[PDB]
Amino acid sequence: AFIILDEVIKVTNRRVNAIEHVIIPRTENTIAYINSELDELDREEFYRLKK
Amino acid sequence: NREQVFPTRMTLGLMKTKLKGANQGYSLLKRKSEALTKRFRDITKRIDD
Amino acid sequence: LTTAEYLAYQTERHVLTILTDMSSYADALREVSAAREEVPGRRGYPGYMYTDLSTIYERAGRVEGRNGSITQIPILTMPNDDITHPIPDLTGYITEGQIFVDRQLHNKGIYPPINVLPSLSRLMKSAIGEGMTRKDHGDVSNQLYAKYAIGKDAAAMKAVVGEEALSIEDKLSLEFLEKFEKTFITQGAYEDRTVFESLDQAWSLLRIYPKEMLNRISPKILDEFYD
Amino acid sequence: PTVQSLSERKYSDEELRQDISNLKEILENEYQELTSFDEYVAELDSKLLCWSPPHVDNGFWSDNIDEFKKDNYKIFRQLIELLQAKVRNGDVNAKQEKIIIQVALNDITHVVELLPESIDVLDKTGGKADIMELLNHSDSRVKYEALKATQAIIGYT
Amino acid sequence: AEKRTLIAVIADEDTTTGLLLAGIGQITPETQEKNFFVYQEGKTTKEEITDKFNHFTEERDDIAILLINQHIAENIRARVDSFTNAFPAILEIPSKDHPYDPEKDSVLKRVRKLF
Repeated sequence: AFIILDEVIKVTNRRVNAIEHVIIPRTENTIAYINSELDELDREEFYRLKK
Repeated sequence: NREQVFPTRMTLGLMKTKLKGANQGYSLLKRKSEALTKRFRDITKRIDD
Repeated sequence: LTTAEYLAYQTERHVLTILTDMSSYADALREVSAAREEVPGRRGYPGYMYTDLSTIYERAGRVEGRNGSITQIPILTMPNDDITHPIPDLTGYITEGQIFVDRQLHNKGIYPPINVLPSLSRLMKSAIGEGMTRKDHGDVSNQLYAKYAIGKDAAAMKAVVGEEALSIEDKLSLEFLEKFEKTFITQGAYEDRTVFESLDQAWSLLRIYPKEMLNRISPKILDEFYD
Repeated sequence: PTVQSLSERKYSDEELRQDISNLKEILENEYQELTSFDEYVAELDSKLLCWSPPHVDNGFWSDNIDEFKKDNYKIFRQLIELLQAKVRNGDVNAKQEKIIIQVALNDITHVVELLPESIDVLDKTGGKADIMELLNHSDSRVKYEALKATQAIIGYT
Repeated sequence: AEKRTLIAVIADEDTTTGLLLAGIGQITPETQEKNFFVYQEGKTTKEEITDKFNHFTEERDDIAILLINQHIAENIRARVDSFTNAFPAILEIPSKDHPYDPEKDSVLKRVRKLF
């Protein structure tokens, strides 16, 4: 049970490795690019409205 | 990183919620790793003993 | 606003201002701004909205040489349950502190759903203490808030490893959170309880934990309050 | 002693014996609280101890001395269950837990000192090993109480 | 795991006799196979030891614990270290004329590292 407790602990650590610089950064980049695309589209529409 | 060309605004909410939630899940997995490490340590000293 | 202004500078009396459904007043201000047939700004709102709110929330304050003071506490609905809303973003940097509403606490069949995390006031420094409110106010407020927060952290941790792994501060925060949520949070529909009732109920509910279980308490306070 | 001997005695009538057990229980109900031994029972059940002269006062120790072991040292088992549970799991020494486990160490120490037959359990409950493992702690007070209990197990060999 | 209720043993004469005396030994009547085998350092070949190890560890779904003499375990320390599965649990124990070396136990060695 100790051995398995180590292996599973490693699994948890692996998740921590994926939830650190991987998932978090991916979500950050996705949110940023989506924010830029949406704000730019709104800027274009606002330009059409201004015209 | 990962970029999606076509986005609405709801997708931003789903990604943001999934991000915060995966963050909380990361915290849970971290504390769980701490406790499991302590337990496995005690079980290790007990194993040598 | 002029009505509150007349009872302060002239009539010289204590006044309190309350605005309801500021979101409808924002949409109304949107139609009124569109009445000038101007191209609207981001998300259909005037760019002068900062000044529009700046001529509104600036009607509150204390006047030098005048006994009568006017205080204002507006209310606004955040769009689509989002804090990114132009209304929330406008009143955010302008007004001092913000009182939010937790949709979880309202949908759980409980009393007033103000999230303890989000609840804050900038004048809280001048509204408490001996001679103002009570000497048991600030410290016990921070202690109860910390109890609710750590109680939530323990709520998530116990939702992970179970209740068999509950630690000292963890279980203490569990009881403190359950209590603060089902009691401290519970006020009433028309019910108004005195500040003394608040300090007493606070010390009594926080009494569930030991004397050393609260690191948010001062020694002088603990010796002159707990009884 | 009269209620104890009468409860240990026999009776032909059902009403006499039933009223005997009821009266003995009624006496033992408020007799245990004088000197409240139930006061510590609340701390054990709530698993939270404090600063009180419960194990410090010899009189209080003599009052609950007879209630220390009922069935297979039930009260003693309930006494060691808290420290053992504060050992195998959790076992984070800061503030509360430390002074509580230390108080439990001194109390269980006064108990083993009082009850010579209370040693046989500590070895089979894993309490000898947890007490010996309590020799090295973060706090000098916890280590002092734990070393006191170590010398206590060392008191009779 | 749930099927694992029997104990297999590979150890010297004294150990085998003691363990079998305790009542841990069992012979499957249908398969005519046994859960105990007396071992000799000089006579038993390494290939048979590795064979028995692999068979008891992977070929059987009913093995819960495998007992092994330290002296015997040293001969197949490679295969022992190679075993990383939680089941069967690995416990190195001493034998006659061969006291228990902590560092000799492959699993316990693994645990020792990173301590």
